[PDB]
Amino acid sequence: VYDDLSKQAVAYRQLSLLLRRPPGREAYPGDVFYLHSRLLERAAKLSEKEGSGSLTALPVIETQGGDVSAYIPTNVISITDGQIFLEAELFYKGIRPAINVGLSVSRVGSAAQVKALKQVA
Amino acid sequence: VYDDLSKQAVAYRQLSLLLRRPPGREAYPGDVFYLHSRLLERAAKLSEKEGSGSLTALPVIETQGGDVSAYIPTNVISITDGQIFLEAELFYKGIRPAINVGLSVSRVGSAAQVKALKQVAGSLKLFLAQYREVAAFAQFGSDLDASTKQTLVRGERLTQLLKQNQYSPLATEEQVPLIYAGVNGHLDGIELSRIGEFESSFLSYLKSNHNELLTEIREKGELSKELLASLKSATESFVATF
Amino acid sequence: VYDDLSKQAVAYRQLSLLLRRPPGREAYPGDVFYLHSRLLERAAKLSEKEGSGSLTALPVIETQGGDVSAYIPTNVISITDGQIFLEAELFYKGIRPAINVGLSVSRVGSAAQVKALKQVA
Amino acid sequence: VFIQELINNIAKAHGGFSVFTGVGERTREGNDLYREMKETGVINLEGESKVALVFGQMNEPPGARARVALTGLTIAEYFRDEEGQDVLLFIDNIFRFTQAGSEVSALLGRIPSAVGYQPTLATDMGLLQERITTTKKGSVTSVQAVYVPADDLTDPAPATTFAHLDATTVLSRGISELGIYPAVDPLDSKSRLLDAAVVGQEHYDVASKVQETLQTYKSLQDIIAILGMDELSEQDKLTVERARKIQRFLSQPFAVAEVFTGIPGKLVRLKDTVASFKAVLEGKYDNIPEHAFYMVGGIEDVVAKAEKLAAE
Amino acid sequence: VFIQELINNIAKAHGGFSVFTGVGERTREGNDLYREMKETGVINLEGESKVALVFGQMNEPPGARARVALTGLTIAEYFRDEEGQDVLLFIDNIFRFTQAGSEVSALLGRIPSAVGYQPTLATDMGLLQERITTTKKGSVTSVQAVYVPADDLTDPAPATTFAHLDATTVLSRGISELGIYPAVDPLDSKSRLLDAAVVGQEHYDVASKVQETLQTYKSLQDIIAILGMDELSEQDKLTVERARKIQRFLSQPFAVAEVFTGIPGKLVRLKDTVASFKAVLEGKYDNIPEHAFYMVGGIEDVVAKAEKLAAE
Amino acid sequence: PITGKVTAVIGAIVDVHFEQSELPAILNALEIKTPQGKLVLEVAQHLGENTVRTIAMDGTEGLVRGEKVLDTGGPISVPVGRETLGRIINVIGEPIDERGPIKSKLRKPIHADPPSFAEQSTSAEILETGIKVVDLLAPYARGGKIGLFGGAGVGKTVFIQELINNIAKAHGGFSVFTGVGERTREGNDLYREMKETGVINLEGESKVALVFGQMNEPPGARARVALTGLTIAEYFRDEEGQDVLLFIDNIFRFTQAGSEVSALLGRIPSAVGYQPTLATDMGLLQERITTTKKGSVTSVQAVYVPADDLTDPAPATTFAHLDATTVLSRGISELGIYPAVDPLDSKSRLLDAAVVGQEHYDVASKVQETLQTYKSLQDIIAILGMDELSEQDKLTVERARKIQRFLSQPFAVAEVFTGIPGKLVRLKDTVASFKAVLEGKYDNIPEHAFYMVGGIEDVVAKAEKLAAE
Amino acid sequence: ATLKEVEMRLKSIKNIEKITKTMKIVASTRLSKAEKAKISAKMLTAMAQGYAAEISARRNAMDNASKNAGDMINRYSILYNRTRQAVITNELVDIITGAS
Ligand SMILES: CCC[C@H](O)[C@@H](C)C(=O)NC/C=C\C[C@@H](C)[C@@H](O)[C@H](C)[C@@H]1C/C=C\C[C@H](C)[C@H](O)Cc2cc(OC)cc(O)c2C(=O)O1
Ligand SMILES: Nc1ncnc2c1ncn2[C@@H]1O[C@H](COP(=O)(O)OP(=O)(O)OP(=O)(O)O)[C@@H](O)[C@H]1O
Ligand SMILES: Nc1ncnc2c1ncn2[C@@H]1O[C@H](COP(=O)(O)OP(=O)(O)OP(=O)(O)O)[C@@H](O)[C@H]1O
Repeated sequence: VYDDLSKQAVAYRQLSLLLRRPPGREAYPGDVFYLHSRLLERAAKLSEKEGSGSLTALPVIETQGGDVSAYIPTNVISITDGQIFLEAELFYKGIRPAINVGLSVSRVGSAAQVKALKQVA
Repeated sequence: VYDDLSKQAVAYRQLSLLLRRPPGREAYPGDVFYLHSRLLERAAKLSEKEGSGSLTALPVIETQGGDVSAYIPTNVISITDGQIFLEAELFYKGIRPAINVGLSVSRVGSAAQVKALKQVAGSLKLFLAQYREVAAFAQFGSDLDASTKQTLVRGERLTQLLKQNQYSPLATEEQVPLIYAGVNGHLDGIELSRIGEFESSFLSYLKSNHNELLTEIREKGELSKELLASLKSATESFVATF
Repeated sequence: VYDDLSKQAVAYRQLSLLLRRPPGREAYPGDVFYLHSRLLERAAKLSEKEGSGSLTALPVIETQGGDVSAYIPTNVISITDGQIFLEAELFYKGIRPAINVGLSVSRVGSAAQVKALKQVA
Repeated sequence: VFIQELINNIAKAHGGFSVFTGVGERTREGNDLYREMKETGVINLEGESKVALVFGQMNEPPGARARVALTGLTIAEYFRDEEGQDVLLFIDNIFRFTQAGSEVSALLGRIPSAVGYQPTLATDMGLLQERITTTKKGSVTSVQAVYVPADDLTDPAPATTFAHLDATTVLSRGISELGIYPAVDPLDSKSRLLDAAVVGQEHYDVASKVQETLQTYKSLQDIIAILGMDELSEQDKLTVERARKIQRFLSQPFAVAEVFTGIPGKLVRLKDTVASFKAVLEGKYDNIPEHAFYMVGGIEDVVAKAEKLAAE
Repeated sequence: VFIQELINNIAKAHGGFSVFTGVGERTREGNDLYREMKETGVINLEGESKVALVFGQMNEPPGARARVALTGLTIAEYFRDEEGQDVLLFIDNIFRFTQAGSEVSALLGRIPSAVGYQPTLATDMGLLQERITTTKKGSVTSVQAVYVPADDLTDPAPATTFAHLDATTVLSRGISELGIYPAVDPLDSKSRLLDAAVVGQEHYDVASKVQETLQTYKSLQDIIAILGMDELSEQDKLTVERARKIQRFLSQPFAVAEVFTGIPGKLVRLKDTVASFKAVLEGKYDNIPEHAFYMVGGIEDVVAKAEKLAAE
Repeated sequence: PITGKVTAVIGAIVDVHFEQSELPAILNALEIKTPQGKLVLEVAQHLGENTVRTIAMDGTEGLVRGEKVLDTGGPISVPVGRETLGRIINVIGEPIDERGPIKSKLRKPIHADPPSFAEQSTSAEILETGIKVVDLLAPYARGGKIGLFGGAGVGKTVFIQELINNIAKAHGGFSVFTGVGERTREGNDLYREMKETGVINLEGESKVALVFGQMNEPPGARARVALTGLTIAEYFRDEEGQDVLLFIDNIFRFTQAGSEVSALLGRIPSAVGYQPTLATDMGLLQERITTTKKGSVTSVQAVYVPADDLTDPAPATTFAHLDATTVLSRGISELGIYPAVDPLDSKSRLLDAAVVGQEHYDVASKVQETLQTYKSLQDIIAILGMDELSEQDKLTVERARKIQRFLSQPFAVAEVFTGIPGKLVRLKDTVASFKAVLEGKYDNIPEHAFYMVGGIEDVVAKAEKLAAE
Repeated sequence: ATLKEVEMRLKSIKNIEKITKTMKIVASTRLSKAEKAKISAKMLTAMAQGYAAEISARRNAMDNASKNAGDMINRYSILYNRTRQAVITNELVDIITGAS
């Protein structure tokens, strides 16, 4: 679990400015994508020849005002095989964990769902 | 025709940044206005002393997101003598070639307009301006006043007349009879879907039956009062048949 | 009376940008607040040990479109001890001197009002 | 998903060699594509294969992502020129070629342009993108996914890429959030081939009337929001209803979408599409509910689904 | 004015010491605070004093306005760790520390972040703001005012500060222009402690129903602006009338600001507040005019004022 | 002489090295003899190592390093006095009308200090324009700056030509017109119009001198053409003792050219791209336009507003200088009221009883109230119909339409195509005429007796002739 | 707000203001018809008065709505100008800081 990748991106923006590298979009450095992508591509399921091991990643992103269109949110959405989207309206209406069932989707975990739970759901 | 001055400005920005010249408002150099004004001021009409030749320019600009206030659009709008604005909203409402007549304006060419066409278009521009003001009544066309109803009828028929198929330009002898019929109101009784079929049918009627009329319009370039009477009679006869 | 501190701020922006100082908000330099506050802090009422003297200041500001939320207005509002706001709508309605009674306030001068005026107002 | 549907529909029927280039897509999407292509017989390890795969995914340094597209092009160009074939070239996230150029640009020492992109963006892209053309030696059909970095089509990479393409299929987030899949925006997706000389007058007229209907419904959105549909005229009420039918009818289940939609995927022929939308424009089905049009494979499916809801 | 009301209500009720740091605010405000501290008796020049004062006001150079917060914090940390006391640390305008960091950074010649702020803005704030924590040795409460330039809450310094705070109170110019003092935005202000396990279920319920009512009113306010309240449903008309009463009732006369309001100051107990707002949510007082709710110290005062208005 | 080699050439920016170690001062003019004509450089910076940086008044294509430059020993200096009248001059003071040399006795440097504070006139004064709607409702400030607003087709050029004519007739002072970044088409059309109107007369006496800088000129030229025109007007003020007019065909183009020059120099841009010197550049142009002991220069300036955003820094900086504003607008011309001045949106700082006097201020205030009340009712009186109003309000509407027609005037420059003889109406006659109309003394005369007429005596004569008709 | 958001919002409010002014005019024509019916009927007299009253109330409400929309269009025009200026200057500051 990375409880904020956005705070890493802020720290890397600072470090890039101290290295006197020019900022790009939203003043983040241009390779702020490459920073997260080469991180998250390390989460994988290996083949039996590679010993069947696995690493699962749960990156966390802070949206501003729920704006999933912002640069860092959409960058990470373009890497993460899906998202769980947690909605302030549901949360403050007391529906917790407040998972928005429309905007949350798992692109690959439906193959890995428990069969009994798929059958009943 | 400079079929995109925005891509020239982008190429000159590439040059300037790689030559490490200081960037400006959108990293374009400070003299990108000087670039386009130096290009465009070469279009001119010469005097008889200079052989009376002319060069006409049509620059093209791609406004990103319709932003006419971007830097290069602002510069070329300020350098040019007039603007033809095309809109995707109009294009998808089927108004093609999609010219926004409200924004499009020609500072100088109104003096150059063909006199026969100017005689009819003077009414057309007013009827269109009224239609654009009254158009919001079209959503609620019950219990209209007769004046707004008639404004919607003319405005719709004129708008449906101004659309035109790609690669099918019309001679002025073919344009003035159609706009005359539209502005005078001979199309007010015709179903709006038919108006397009009216165009090809009425031209065909004029070309075969009244070729001397179209010839005189073309050769003189102006509609005499005799020619306006003749065109009225021919238009009323066609509509009576149509 | 500083009959336009906005024009002093504009002159300081010119001087700072010709010095290649980094532009900040509205391209004003970051220390434009320090420019006005070190000025307006010099207006003071001294104690009787210091001879009781005083300097009163009236800075003046132009708000484009009446925007009191602009950068230089909010800076000087944050330095001064109140404001007199003159409303263009009132001035053109012929209400002159056009003091807007809601948006103007004296944050310290209420103790200095003439007591007879305090009584009758 | 749209590219994988196009691969399923075309790349097995194409009858000529193909190249797929992943440029900064996921390594997982490449492994899934390779499994699919290996099981659908497009790749036969003990036989003949019809597709070549080139990958430079988002784990790779920017120097690699800036050059893998040229490798894919070079293989496709060898098939076009040397074999003389008709070749089908897929590129996933060609935007990643442009972005990697920006990532190196500042280290090369270039002054960044409008929003930090390299100055050479338009000419680097034009040098890449002009090799993909069809020639007298042979044809290349090319399908390219273009990422849009904040859903803004005015970003210099999308905006420049639009100038290079014969057909543009703008997908939009809003339409996908309405659950309309494949989420193609019926307006601002466009093609050079939509000519009555090419599609025929009947197709051109149906597509035109569809786009006028959808633009009308898009215009009425303000008064439907503030004043409600009760303010509309009867002709506007009819147009809004028919536009909402057409808008759902453009939705379609794909086979890969069967995992996400639960509905078996369907292919709709072009003639069947034109006939179906013509009949809907004729008002032939103004009595059928809008949901009978959602996720169906043509107007026969609309009628069958309407019968199913009526039986329910 | 809010900080001075908090100082009056809390600071002499608090059992331990206090520290006040003025960073880049008016030297007048510091002299008035020092006089008010002597008059109230939190400072005795011939006796024991409960508060230490540290000042580096807006007349000071940027280096001093940058470092003075660290002096105040070092004194607070000494009381927390060495004395073991519970401290409350006030910092009037911590934004002036951040802005001073930008000013020196501009002279240092670093490449700026965002709207010209220094790089290290985030780590600068972290190094200051992490020292303020409570520890096992002693508690440190702190109340920090944060100026917001041009009222832009998106400004990097506010947005950086929001990450560090357990409770945030947002004061809105629009609310203050309505004459609703203390100008707190009821929806943007939030707290970690608004948890039914902490406040109790009754308080959490009342707060949630107030927030939902005000959010509904905010959602209506542009329809109401165009069409007036008559276009609303009866449920909406009731919800908006009660939302107006509620937001008007969140106003309160502060004792330090009676010079500006004429009404003497009120303290309202927490229990009395929760009972008052629950009784308002029950509709029990829907017959009372909105003016009776404005600028009063709880529901018994609302009833007294309503009686005075009805007699008048 | 002081002479130096070219050492760098980067667009419009040229660096020159003066190995004589006597560098030209900033703003000095240097000249290069190109194969055609000459190229003038204005010095902008001293770089060190005997090297100056300069901005080019003409295209730099064909320059070589080691090209030879002469220091002319001062700023750009332009011919002045009578010889300028009726002639077209470029930024560097060459004739571009092809009528040969200007052969004036004097040249004056285009960079000069404003009059000192002791030199300033201590009180405001009205320049009577001879135009009723201006002289009543937005009086022009003698020695002041006046902004001119509106689109195309509103009649700006005929209004400007009538201002030139009226000030030449009533005050004897000449005019200068400077076109800054103008369209060369529109400059040609202006020169032709001015010859047809006869304010330029190639065989006779000309009333206006013309200065032009073209969009195709480099930004340094477009930036300096305003100073050339100002320097000619200043010479007529300082040494003929005249009350001069100076027309600036767009002051926004001057701002924009200064912004381009600043960007090419490599200065950091400011509020929204404009040069950081925007305010001091404008102040250095504008506050040379003033009254002195010898005379005045009054300036009429055409204020383009970049996006109709009156809050844009170039408008906001210009507006600080304007003493009056005249709005020409399409609607007033659609009623057929020429000169199409908007009588309510036009305003003057000098319309105050101390400057004008109480009688003028009262008449103008009553006119403004009458027109504003008529415009406020004009929608509801159309909704209810003209009878659906108080007889007092209906009477004020009769006055308002009669006054609104009375604000039309026949211009003598118009006479060449309108045919009706033009008339110049004095300020006192205008005030008296509108007072008498506001007193109701002519409530019986029909409103069309007030259209296109030169005062109330002419209103009476027109009513008598039209009644005899 | 981003410049396109405030531009789209402003365009929508201008559209609504035209719509409500036209609904005002249509209500005035319906009010002339209702006045004719009201006088001719002077239960039928009840509906003729109630109809004339409803049409007059709709005309008044649409006048108020158009005036409110006009004021909101003024406010959004000012916010649009300020957002345009802020965007231009912030992007140019970002370009300059990238060039440094
Ligand atoms: C340029 C920046 C502007 C900036 O946005 C503004 C905040 C600023 O900078 N300075 C103004 C600060 C304080 C002045 C107030 C004390 C007070 O003088 C005025 C009149 C306010 C005006 C507000 C509403 C009127 C309404 C009838 C109210 O209800 C009146 C009212 C009644 C009341 O009952 C005792 C108590 C009150 O405080 C108020 C009230 O707030 O009115
Ligand atoms: N045609 C479709 N039918 C059903 N669901 C779809 C369809 N297209 C997309 N989706 C949904 O959208 C999700 C994302 O699809 P996809 O991976 O094709 O997106 P993308 O544009 O390539 O995204 P990225 O930028 O992350 O690569 C899919 O997992 C599925 O949930
Ligand atoms: N609760 C309140 N009751 C009455 N008046 C108040 C209240 N809060 C603020 N005001 C009034 O609003 C203004 C508040 O000034 P104050 O010094 O508290 O503001 P601030 O946010 O600290 O400003 P600055 O940025 O200048 O430091 C004064 O006019 C005060 O009269």
